[PDB]
Amino acid sequence: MDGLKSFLSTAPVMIMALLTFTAGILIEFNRFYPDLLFHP
Amino acid sequence: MALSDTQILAALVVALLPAFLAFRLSTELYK
Amino acid sequence: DDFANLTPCSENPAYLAKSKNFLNTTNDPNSGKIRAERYASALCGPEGYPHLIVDGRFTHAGDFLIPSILFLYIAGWIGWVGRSYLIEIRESKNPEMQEVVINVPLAIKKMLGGFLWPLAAVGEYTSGKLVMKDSEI
Amino acid sequence: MDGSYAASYLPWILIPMVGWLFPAVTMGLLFIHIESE
Amino acid sequence: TKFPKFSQDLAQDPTTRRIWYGIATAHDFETHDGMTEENLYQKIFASHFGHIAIIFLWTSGTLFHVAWQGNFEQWIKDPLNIRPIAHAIWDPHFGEGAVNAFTQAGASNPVNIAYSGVYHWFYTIGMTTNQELYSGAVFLLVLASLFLFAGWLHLQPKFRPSLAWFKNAESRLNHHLAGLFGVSSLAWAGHLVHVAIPEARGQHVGWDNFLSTPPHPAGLMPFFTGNWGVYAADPDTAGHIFGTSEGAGTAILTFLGGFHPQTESLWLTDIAHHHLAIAVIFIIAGHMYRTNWGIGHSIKEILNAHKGPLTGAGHTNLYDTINNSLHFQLGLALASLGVITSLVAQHMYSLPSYAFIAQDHTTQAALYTHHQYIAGFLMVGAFAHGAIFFVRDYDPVANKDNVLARMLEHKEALISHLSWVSLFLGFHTLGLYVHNDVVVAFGTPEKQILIEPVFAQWIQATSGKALYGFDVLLSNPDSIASTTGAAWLPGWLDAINSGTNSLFLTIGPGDFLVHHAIALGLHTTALILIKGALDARGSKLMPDKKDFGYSFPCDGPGRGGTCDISAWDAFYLAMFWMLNTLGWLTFYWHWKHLGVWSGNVAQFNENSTYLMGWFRDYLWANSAQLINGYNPYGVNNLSVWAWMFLFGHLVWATGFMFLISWRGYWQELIETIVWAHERTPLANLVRWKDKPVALSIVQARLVGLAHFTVGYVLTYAAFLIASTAGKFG
Amino acid sequence: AVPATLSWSPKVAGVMIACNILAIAFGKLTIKQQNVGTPMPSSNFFGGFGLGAVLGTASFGHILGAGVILGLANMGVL
Amino acid sequence: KVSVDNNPVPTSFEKWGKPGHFDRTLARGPKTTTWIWNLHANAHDFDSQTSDLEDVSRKIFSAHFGHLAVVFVWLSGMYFHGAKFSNYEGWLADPTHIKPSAQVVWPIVGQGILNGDVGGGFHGIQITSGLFYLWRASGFTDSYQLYCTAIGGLVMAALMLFAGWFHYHVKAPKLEWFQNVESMMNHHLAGLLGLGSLGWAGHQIHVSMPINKLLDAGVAPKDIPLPHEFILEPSKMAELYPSFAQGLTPFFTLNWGVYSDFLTFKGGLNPVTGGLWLSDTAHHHLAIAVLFIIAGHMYRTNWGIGHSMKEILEAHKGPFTGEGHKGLYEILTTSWHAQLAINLALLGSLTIIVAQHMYAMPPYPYQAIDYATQLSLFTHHMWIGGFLIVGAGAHGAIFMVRDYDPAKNVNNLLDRMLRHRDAIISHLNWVCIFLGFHSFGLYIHNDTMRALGRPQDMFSDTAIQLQPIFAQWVQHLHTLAPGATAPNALATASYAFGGETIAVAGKVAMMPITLGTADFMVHHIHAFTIHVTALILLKGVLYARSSLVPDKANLGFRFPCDGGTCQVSGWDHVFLGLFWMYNSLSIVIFHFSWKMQSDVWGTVSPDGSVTHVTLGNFAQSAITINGWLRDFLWAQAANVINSYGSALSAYGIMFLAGHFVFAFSLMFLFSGRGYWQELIESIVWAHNKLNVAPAIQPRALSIIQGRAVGVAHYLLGGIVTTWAFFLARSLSIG
Ligand code: CLA
Ligand SMILES: CC1=C(/C=C/C(C)=C\C=C\C(C)=C\C=C\C=C(C)\C=C\C=C(C)/C=C/C2=C(C)C(=O)CCC2(C)C)C(C)(C)CCC1
Ligand SMILES: CC1=C(/C=C/C(C)=C/C=C/C(C)=C/C=C/C=C(C)/C=C/C=C(C)/C=C/C2=C(C)CCCC2(C)C)C(C)(C)CCC1
Ligand SMILES: [Cl-]
Repeated sequence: MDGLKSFLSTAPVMIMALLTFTAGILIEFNRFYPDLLFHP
Repeated sequence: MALSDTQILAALVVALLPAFLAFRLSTELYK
Repeated sequence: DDFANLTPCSENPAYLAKSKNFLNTTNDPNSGKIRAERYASALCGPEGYPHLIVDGRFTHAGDFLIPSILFLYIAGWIGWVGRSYLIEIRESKNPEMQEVVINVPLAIKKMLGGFLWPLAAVGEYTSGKLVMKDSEI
Repeated sequence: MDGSYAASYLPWILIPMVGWLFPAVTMGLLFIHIESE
Repeated sequence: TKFPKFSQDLAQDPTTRRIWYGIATAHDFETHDGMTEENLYQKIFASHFGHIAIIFLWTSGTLFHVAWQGNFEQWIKDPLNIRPIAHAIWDPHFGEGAVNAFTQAGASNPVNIAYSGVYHWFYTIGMTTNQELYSGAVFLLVLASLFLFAGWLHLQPKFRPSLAWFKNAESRLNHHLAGLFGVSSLAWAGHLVHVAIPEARGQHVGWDNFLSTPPHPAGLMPFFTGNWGVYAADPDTAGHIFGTSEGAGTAILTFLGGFHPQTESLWLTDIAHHHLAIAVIFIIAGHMYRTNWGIGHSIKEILNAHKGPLTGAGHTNLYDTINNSLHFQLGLALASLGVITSLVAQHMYSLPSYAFIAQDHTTQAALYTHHQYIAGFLMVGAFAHGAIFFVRDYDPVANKDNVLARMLEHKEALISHLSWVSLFLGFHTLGLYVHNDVVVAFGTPEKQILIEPVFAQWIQATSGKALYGFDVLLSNPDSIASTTGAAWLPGWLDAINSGTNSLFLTIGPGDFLVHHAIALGLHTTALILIKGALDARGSKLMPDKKDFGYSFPCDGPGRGGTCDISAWDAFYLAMFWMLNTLGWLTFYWHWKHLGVWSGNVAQFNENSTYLMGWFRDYLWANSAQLINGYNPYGVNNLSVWAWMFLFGHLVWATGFMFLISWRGYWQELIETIVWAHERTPLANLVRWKDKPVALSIVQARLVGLAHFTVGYVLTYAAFLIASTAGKFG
Repeated sequence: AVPATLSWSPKVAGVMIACNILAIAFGKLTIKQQNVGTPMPSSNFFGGFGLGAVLGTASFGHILGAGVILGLANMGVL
Repeated sequence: KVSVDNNPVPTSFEKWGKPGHFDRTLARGPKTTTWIWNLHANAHDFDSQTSDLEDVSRKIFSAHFGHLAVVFVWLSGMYFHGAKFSNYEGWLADPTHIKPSAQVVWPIVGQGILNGDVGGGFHGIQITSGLFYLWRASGFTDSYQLYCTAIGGLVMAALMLFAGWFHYHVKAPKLEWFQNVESMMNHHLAGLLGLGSLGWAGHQIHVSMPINKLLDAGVAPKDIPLPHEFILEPSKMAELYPSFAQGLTPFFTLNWGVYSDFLTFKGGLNPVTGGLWLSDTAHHHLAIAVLFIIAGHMYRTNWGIGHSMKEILEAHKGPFTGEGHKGLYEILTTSWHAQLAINLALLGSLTIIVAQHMYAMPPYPYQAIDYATQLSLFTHHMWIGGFLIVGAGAHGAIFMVRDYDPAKNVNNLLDRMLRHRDAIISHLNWVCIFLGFHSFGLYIHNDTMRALGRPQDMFSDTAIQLQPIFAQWVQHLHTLAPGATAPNALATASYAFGGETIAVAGKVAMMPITLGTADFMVHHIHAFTIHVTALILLKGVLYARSSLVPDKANLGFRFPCDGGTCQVSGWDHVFLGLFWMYNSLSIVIFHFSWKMQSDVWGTVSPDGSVTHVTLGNFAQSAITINGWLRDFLWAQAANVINSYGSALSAYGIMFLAGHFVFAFSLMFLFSGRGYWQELIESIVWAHNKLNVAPAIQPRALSIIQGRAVGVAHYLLGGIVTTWAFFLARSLSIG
């Protein structure tokens, strides 16, 4: 368990997790509110 | 009018002056 | 009249012809129509594409100013929390290992506290904790 | 490849000299001098 | 052994490295064995005489071949339709197809078309016959001879100047400001008034009659009476036909502004008053420094007096630092000349001075590209010799706590901030281009990020351009700047609002993005060059870099960590960015003008906001005629440029070999070749004198950079000329 | 068009047996390691061959028989 | 034979959270950013992690199990997206009017435009992998069958992972098990290749052939019986193939002639589909199976009979080679790198052969007339083969540095090769120079002559001719072979050699590929580039240990320089070899693309006239460099650069993406770490000034890594550029 937790805390897993989470937010926002070129 | 043959040849003769002087300057610089 | 070379999109003949054929960018069948209405408020060139004004006039604050404020808040947040985490682990026995094996409980604490970074940055600057003295490095 | 310009025979002489003799004399003199002593 | 005579160490090298390095260090006089400071200056002074003579001979050739083999007399009768001829072609390798293709411009033999603009230049300054061109060519031969003799003379014992003579900065500045600049400008104004202007009005003025032909009917009495307004009355009318008296005036000095309606170039009378006006300023400026009569300024006093509490010693002791360092002086000269050369390029295309040159599109493109590339090379050289100054001449003690020393103190701040701005520009400029590419690719061009270059448009408005409706200063009729009654304003406002010239071209979002791309190139090239100069004296990686030299061999045992850090390596890297920056700006200039010349400015305006537009509309589209210069169906006049186009591509690629591979691979390969030679019967009898060796690490980078640069220039030159020449005559 | 092949008959059997006999004889004279591994129930009748040698020669015999039978059938000699 | 150790390595997650555990140096943790790069570079260099050959072998054996699991997951995906996100069923019912598509993108930020109309109302990305053609040949008729195959692949992937874990953490074979090369060859010849081909032959006979025969006869896919129905009711098979009425008796009695109705030697191509006759492929795999199974009883394992590979090698020695092949058995049974070097060289060469043979003898139905699939398959497998061959040079050099023991190789072939290495390279050096001058010089000659308006002086069919007479002779023999040297073959092996034009749906599937002066010139360009690439890699292997730089083996395979002595390591030769392999293969695929469009592919008129894609311009244009620039690159790039706003816009984007990465790589290739380290110092100062300097000290990339990064980005940029160029072009011509 401790070894697995440390593995999931390694730099590559963490950055990919954050990028995946960040990508999801941006994609989902553009799925519902697309084409925002400027603040109305 | 177009340049004559003598004018073209005359320029070549005049060009021997800088050629000779260039040789002297280059040799002097080589010293 | 400033921007006389430009024209509002709602009055630009090129925009009107093209805006009727805007492609749908999502699964919503009206997404192309919505974009046509939204961009109608902007200034368009002869080709009919919106142009952005960033000279500072507040009538176009939505072009660059509002996006700029949002980015700087997010950017400063990312930098500030990363700096805070880096400084704190520097006080441990093995700081290097905590940079390649993240201390997730500590990182989450720092990340959740980044919304006050502009105030924290001001406080550190006044307290001499933001900038190191040249003689110190 | 003739020429209506005056003294059109000059290229027949100068270009071979500039193209053949000058490089040949230059290369010969430089290589001999560079490979001397 | 013998060669090089100036380096005993190189002469003793038993390998082929002796030959290469002897050539590469021939003109680095400072490092020659036994060189003294006094002999250094005298050798440089003589060498400068040689360079000036070469320039005159080069100019003499241009005049001679035009007069001999050109069509100048035919061209002047119809400048807008006749193509000027550069020189005849005599190539025995030509086939039947090539002979016919290059028999052009009305010639009876194969010829090349001139794109240097000399025809327009010679015609504008009043030359109208082959005889006049021939006379100028002969005159320059004599002038070249005089300087060749002067160089030889001033190397003789009695005529060698002393070291103190070369160090007399105040005297040289006075003479060269008042005399070299001022009097020359005054003399040119004389040529314009007495020769060029009368010729433009159909009046022949030459050496035979200029003494009996006053340039103005009023004579010189108004000049000495103060009634100078007479020389501006009755200017050339808008209907004047250049070279004839139809519509011609009598004024010799004017301030009309704008362009001559027919020739689409600046008024000669304005140019005359211009060169007269600056001559007065330069002559006055040349009386500032004290030489022999007590009056005047001492440069040392001025520098030592300008110091404040925020810059330590300020400008103290910089007179000695600059006056004693030739590399510092050369750096300043190259930097100043580099800036001026760009200014020439920028202002000659927008404010042409030569009649009908604005309609010779290929010539305009060639001239702008030529001088911008020269400017780029000069700028790199200025920083290179700035770095050399720090390595060789900079004295920390003398410059203690002055502005120069403090630059080295905050170098980390300088380099780090230059790094940020380069990253700042690069990330966001590239990002916007890619954003536009993707949205356009997905069929949604309306989603592009198009930023209006408002600031630049505003500047155009301040000069009177009313297109943008900013209504500011000269664009505002009620502004105090507009109601001054300036003579030039009516002409200038017409020119800037005509829309039929290159004066303040209308700009849009496409111009915005490329201008920031140019800023990226400028800042990044400066970053590389500035880092090299400031780190030349040492860094943390190599604290003792100063005592190794500008370029040092890094292949010695134990010197693995000394590679790529010499100040020379910074120059090597900066060259790529200088070429890249020049490529971006020349692409920008050419593509924009292609639309302006053809009237289809919409193409650049709409397609320059994404990179596929440059790739497709500029590169791919304009290559069609070039690559058809020769094809399975025949050849045309672009065959040479097509062949040169591939030649440049080949030379460029050949450079990759030297830049990518390293010495070790080739040294062992050569050993096998040496092994084969020594064992081949009847061939091992022939023995080399210099042992073949692979190129040194520095040499390979220099050779690779040379092939890269040559291929870079040749490729674009062929494309630039062929694409423009094919479209427009 | 297609090469001729033969429906089975005693003639085919004779060729296959003959080829197997040749393979056995050839193996007995050429195999270097004959009685290695699993032995036979009575090696006297197999010339000292082990199980591997018995199967190897028989397998080689079937291959030779197939080639000969098909080859002779192709030429019509069988 | 079988010998394992029980539970040698406990299964525990402890080392998962300790990166770099496998290396003693890295296990101590990072001090500089160089540690991060070293961790990934040395992850799978097992022999440097442990000195025991048995331990190295065990890691390799289970590692190879992991790779198989990865491949199965990839295969499972292809079948799954074919089952769920494809128009396979629609295409199967109308292959000549529907284009294959098996990838559908989500409609986000306007990328839905990539879902182009491929026919039948389906929208998606058109695939060039040829999966539909493979699946049709296999007998697939409905999505459920593809779905079942996808599930099976995942099960196999799971089994491979379990086997990898089991055979490392539970039951690890001993070294003696791995070194039983005689047994391995027997099993992998007779078992893997033999039974694999026999099993597939049974599949084709019982499944592929009957289903495809009905499909080729115009029977709707839904009306075709399922594969098992032909087995449950053999009368269905008898109707299609009467010989099945006689059962298996003919097989056992050697009366094989009766099976001629489904085991054929037709040759040529199926007129309906334009692919190989499935009856021919069935007899092919049946004949191959017999050959491999026989070949697999060659080596002695446990019953005396068979050859000893060591004995065979030691016997082959001659007067010109001293000890000859003695000692090689020891090398190949104790050095994994030596084995990998051989296998990479042959497998890479094999992949190239696959590309060459598959295009000219299209095995799958409708593959030939899908020019995008034809071009994609040829180009793809050409690149794979080229990379593997370069790997052979890399791991050949690694063997010399690490595993070659001179004391154990005295006067044998390997030792003798190192003795005359100067002679080898010097002569190989000359032939490369000769080929370069007399191959590329011809193009330069032609460019100059054409530019000078002297077409009559060029090397061309209408000018001085260079006819590849030997190749023309071979084509003539292969055209005459049916009935004369292959009497029982009804048609030529490939119509590329000569004969009739095969047209399907009004498009050319294959036709004679004539060879002329342009073909002669380019073929000798290939000889030049291949010889040079071999020179660089062979030189790397021969000079990996010694010189200039003696005792090079001490430094190792990867070292920056010795002590100029930079770019002398075995690795550095791989770095240069990659560039030349890229250069060599780029011309090959360009040769293929232009020749096929110019002289093979096109539309066939009802009367019979053929209109080629580029109207036969190869003969007169491919003889100058300008022709390649103008008629191939500039002309055919029009499709990719005009792709914006269409379903092909993605290729336009990737076309620019490739150009960028190529240019980006030049930053690494032209520079060195010294400059970047000094730049980092100034940047570090700024970070220090704000108390935000990292604990892991930033470092510039090592000298070797900078070269590795440069070549990696260079090849990626160049290959991606061609990929987008080819797919956009081929998807637009038909
Ligand atoms: C197209 C080619 C190319 C590119 C893109 C760059 C880019 C850069 N160079 Mg380089 N350079 C090049 C060619 C190139 N160079 C060549 C041919 C040479 C001659 C040897 C040099 C020599 C050189 C020097 C000497 C210097 C630079 C510097 C720079 C920086 C300039 C600032 C900038 O633009 O920041 C913006 C950054 C970029 C444009 C980089 C690309 C960013 C990408 C597109 C986004 C991130 C991608 C992400 C990581 C995904 C990774 C892939 C995958 C795993 C997902 C930047 C990193 C200077 C520097 O370092 O300044 C700080 C510097 O000193 N370059
Ligand atoms: C005594 C005296 C006075 C009287 C002066 C008189 C009565 C006449 C003076 C005439 C003068 C001072 C003429 C100077 C002419 C200079 C020339 C002509 C220089 C040319 C130089 C170059 C380098 C030319 C280059 C070129 C050539 C040759 C071409 O053909 C093509 C263009 C270009 C490439 C530019 C006054 C009372 C007034 C003042 C006090 C002294
Ligand atoms: C490293 C080094 C060096 C080098 C340097 C360099 C190379 C530099 C450059 C620099 C540069 C390259 C600069 C530039 C500048 C510029 C400027 C500063 C400008 C200004 C302008 C102005 C001010 C203007 C104004 C105006 C306007 C805009 C409009 C109209 C009016 C007027 C005129 C008012 C040296 C040698 C020193 C030595 C030491 C070290
Ligand atoms: Cl051509």
